[PDB]
Amino acid sequence: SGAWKASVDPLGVVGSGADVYLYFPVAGNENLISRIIENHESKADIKKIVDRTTAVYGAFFARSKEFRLFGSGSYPYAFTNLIFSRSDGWASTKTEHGITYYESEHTDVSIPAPHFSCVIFGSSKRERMSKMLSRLVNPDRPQLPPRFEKECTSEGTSQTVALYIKNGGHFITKLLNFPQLNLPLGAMELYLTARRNEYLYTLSLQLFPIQFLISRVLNAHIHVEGDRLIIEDGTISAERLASVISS
Amino acid sequence: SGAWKASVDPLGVVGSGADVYLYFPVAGNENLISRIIENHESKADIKKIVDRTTAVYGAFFARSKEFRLFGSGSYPYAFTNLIFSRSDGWASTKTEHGITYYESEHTDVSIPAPHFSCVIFGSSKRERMSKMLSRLVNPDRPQLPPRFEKECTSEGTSQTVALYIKNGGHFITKLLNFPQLNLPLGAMELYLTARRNEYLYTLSLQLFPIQFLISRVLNAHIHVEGDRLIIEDGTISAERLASVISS
Repeated sequence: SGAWKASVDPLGVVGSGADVYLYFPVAGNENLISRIIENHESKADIKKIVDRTTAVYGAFFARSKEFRLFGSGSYPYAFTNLIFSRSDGWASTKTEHGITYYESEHTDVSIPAPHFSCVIFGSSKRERMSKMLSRLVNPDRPQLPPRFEKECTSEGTSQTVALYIKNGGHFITKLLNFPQLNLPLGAMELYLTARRNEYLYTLSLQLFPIQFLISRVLNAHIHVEGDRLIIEDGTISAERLASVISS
Repeated sequence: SGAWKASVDPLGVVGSGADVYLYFPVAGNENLISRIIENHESKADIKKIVDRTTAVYGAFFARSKEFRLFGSGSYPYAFTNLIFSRSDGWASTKTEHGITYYESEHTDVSIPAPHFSCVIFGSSKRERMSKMLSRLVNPDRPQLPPRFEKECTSEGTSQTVALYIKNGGHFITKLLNFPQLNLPLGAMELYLTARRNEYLYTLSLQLFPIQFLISRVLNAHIHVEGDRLIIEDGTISAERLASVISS
């Protein structure tokens, strides 16, 4: 057909209903990627993949304990077969329509067309690859905040990392250390953009004396547009940011 | 006499009733001093003074707009005359008891005995040198927080910078930028100790969901001993700390 390939919507392919959404454009973030991936065994192969990748769209589903990724890039058969023919623990099979399904113990990968990859990782309850792939024809309709949508628009335009968390509450708490004082935090948005060797950030948190005080201790700004608290144009080192992701 | 010299109490000499008290021991803080004083005209002479100085005790009085300093150190006549004979705008006179009073347009300095200096800076309303000097015989009885007293005890023991602000409220606000939302902040204590090229800090503020959250964004710790909020073993760069003092 290739008619589906006319208008692929990456967010519709990862799926609606997720707890966390990520946009990660590679260009302008190569430094950070390197820091995060400087400690691995596949560092050489991951860098070759990064060189082939424009942007990653991700979604985490807590219920089924899974991550679904859509990689926009360039993954010709020779390069994917090259990567696969090195790795251990990976198996591969070719479906009736010739598209390769790669399978690992917790991870599935397909390359349905040469410009994109679909990756599904997690528990035995993670989505079937063929189900994700069906959304190449009938995409989901996820609801995403305005600036998240902006960064995803016209792939190649943005170098901003975007993260959208439906419930800031049981994401901060239910992460690693788990006491329940039940912080009444709804939707959370986080945007990250590089400058020299630092990251400019913007954080929105769904909820002015302690406003100006925090505007001084944490970089420079505070805002209130009603429901939300907005920490704008803050700063963080590429160094600490990678330590956050390490978890 | 020299009988007064048997037990000089530096805090009693700067005076009771002040708005801010400072303890600044030189050793272990030479790096910081350098950063603060790297931009001056007297940098050479100040370093020679720093080399002669064990600890500074300070007090700021808002009402009379003055700072009173007691420097414990070694300031022999040859060295003070050396410093004075270089400087412009300074005059000197010898009192009936032979002790030298140095005078500048906004600043008075005496060396009542070779191991200490008394410095009074500020408006035309600042204390008379001879009045400060009387407290070498009849010291004031200032009231200071326990850890402030600890750092001042046994001169040479501590490398911790200690700051005590009677009213955190109109010190943060009434500094530089002055809007009045009237933050109900009473006494404030701040302690600063060097490690490699960073400063470990402890801040107490007179007033647990946002407690653990701030314990994560600002270094590592929060406490509540009743009236006070205690930010313990926090961290700051020698670099930014000097920019704070620049004001």
